[PDB]
Amino acid sequence: ERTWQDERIYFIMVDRFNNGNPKNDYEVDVHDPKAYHGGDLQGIIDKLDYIKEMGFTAIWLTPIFANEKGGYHGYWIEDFYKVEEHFGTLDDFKRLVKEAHKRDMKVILDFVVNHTGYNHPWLNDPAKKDWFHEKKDIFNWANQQEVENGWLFGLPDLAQENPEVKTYLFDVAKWWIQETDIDGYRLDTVKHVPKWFWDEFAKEVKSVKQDFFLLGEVWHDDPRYVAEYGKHGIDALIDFPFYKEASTIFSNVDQSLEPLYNVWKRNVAFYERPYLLGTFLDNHDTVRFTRLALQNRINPVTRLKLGLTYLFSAPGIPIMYYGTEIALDGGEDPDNRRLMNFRTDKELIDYVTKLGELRAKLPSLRRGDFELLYEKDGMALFKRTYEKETTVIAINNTSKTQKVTLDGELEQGKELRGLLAGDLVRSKDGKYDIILDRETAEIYVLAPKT
Ligand SMILES: OC[C@H]1O[C@H](O[C@H]2[C@H](O)[C@@H](O)[C@@H](O)O[C@@H]2CO)[C@H](O)[C@@H](O)[C@@H]1O
Ligand SMILES: [Ca+2]
Ligand SMILES: [Ca+2]
Ligand SMILES: [Ca+2]
Ligand SMILES: [Ca+2]
Repeated sequence: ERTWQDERIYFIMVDRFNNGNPKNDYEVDVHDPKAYHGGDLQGIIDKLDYIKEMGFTAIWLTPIFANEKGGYHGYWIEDFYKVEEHFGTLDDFKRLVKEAHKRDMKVILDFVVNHTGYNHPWLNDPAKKDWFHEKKDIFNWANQQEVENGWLFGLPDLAQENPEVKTYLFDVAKWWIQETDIDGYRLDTVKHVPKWFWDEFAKEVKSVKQDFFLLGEVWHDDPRYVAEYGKHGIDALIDFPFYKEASTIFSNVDQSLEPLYNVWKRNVAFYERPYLLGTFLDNHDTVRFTRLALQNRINPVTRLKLGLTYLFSAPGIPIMYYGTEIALDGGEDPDNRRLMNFRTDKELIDYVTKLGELRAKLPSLRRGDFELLYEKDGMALFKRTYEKETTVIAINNTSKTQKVTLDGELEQGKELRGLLAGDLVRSKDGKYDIILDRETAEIYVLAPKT
C-alpha cells in the first residue's frame, strides 16, 4: 500500500512556474524580480502530465491565499479564505486538485500560521489588537520564546495564545481541507510557533481527514532541535541537515559522500520516523544548486546527475524544486525564483525520469535499510535491502576511474545488473569488481548470474 515514504514531491512556486492564463497578469513584470511574473493555477494544471511523466507522485505549491501587493511568493497573506487573484479562482484550484487526483498525484499546500502580510486589515481593527504579539525584532535566537514571539522579518506575528486567533487558524485549516480535498500541508515557519499549538493543530486537521499529511519546515541544521517537532503531531520534517551536506558535496567533484551517511545515522538516532524527512539539493530560500556548481567553475549538468542520483536512491522523501531538471540558475532570493523554461535540452528531464522510475520500481529505494559499504574521497558504494531485493548504489564523485572490489558484503555467485546505465558485474570467486569512470553513477540490483 502507498505510504508517504514512497512519495516523490515536485515543488512549485506558483507565480514562477507556468503562466497558463494571461488574463490574470495584473501588473506583471518579468524584468522586476520583486513583481508578479504571471505563473498561475492553470499553468500548473497544464503541466501535470509533464510532472507525472518525471515520476513525481505529489506536488507542493507555495501558498495560494490572497496576498497584498508585492507578495508574489504567497507568504504575505491578506485574506485566508480567498485564492490570490493573480493565480486563479477557487474553482480553478478545485479543478487542479481533481486533475492531480485523476493522475494519482497528491496535492500539498503551503500553509502559514505564524504571520500575516505587512498590511493585513486586521492591523487596523481596534478589536484585533490582541491578535498580534508586540511588535519586536528577534535578537537572541537562542531564546526560543523570543523566536516564537518576535516579528520575523517585520511580519505581524500572530498570537496563538489568544483562543480567538487559535480558533480562526484551526477553522481556516479545516476549511481548505473540507472544501478542496487536498492531501496535506507543508507548514511554514514551524519553529516560530509554539509546540503546544502544533499538537492541537495536528489533532484538528486529522479530525477532518484521517490520513492528512503534515510536512514541517523547521529551519535549523541540528537534527536534535528539528526532531522534537515530530513529537508534536507533525509527520514529516524538512531535512536541512541533508540539504546542507548534499548541496555542498555534489556541487564539486572529489568530495567525500560520508557526511551524508552520518546524516542518516543521526536521523535514525534522533527521529521517530526517519524515513519521513524531506530531502533536497536546493529550495526557494537557498541559492540554486546550479549556481553552486557555476561558482566552482564546473559543469552543473554533471553535478546534478550525481546529486539527483543520491536524492532518488537515499532514504527520505525526495523534494525537487521546479527547474532543477533544466539546471536553472539563480543566486539568493529573489534570483532563485526565476520563471521556468519548458523548451530546453532534455538530458536532465530524462535522467530524473529514470531515477523516479527506479525509485518507484525498487522497494529497497523506498523502504530498504541503508548501509555504507565503501567510501573514499567521493567514491561511494551503498547497499539497501528490502525483503528479497538487494540494491547497490555506486556514485563516483571523483575525477578518476575507480575500481572497488566487494568480497563478503554481497551474496556470492550472483550478478549486479545496472539499471541506470546498463552496467553488469558478475561474481568472480565471491568478488564483485565495480568499475566506474569519473563522475558517473549506477544503481544495481542483485540478481541470478546470466
Ligand atoms: O518578507 C520576508 C520574507 O518572507 C517570505 O519568506 C518565507 C520563506 O520563503 C519560507 O519558506 C519560510 O522560511 O517563511 C518565510 C516567511 O513566511 C518570502 O519568501 C521572502 O522572499 C521574504 O524575504
Ligand atoms: Ca497568469
Ligand atoms: Ca493580491
Ligand atoms: Ca510567532
Ligand atoms: Ca572511507
